[PDB]
Amino acid sequence: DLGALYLSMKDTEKGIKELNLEKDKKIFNHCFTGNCVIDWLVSNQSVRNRQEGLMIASSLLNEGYLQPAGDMSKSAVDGTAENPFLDNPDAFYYF
Repeated sequence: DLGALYLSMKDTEKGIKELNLEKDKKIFNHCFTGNCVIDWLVSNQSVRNRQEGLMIASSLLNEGYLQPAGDMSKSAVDGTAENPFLDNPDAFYYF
């Protein structure tokens, strides 16, 4: 279930690296990168290859679990939303 796995990421250590990413006047609640979720998922029993963890994470955001951050991801979901989740460090994805 996508809801179960997502909740696992929202955990403490078992999940991703929940870290408050602050900038100027905004505090990105647990802001990370796209390639991050891929490495975490791959490190777990969910997926093995980078491709497997990439498609799984794709659904996650597609459902609205994740939240895109930056102009990169904002442009990806603008035109062709065929590929919402980006496995690049340039694209941000917080909770």
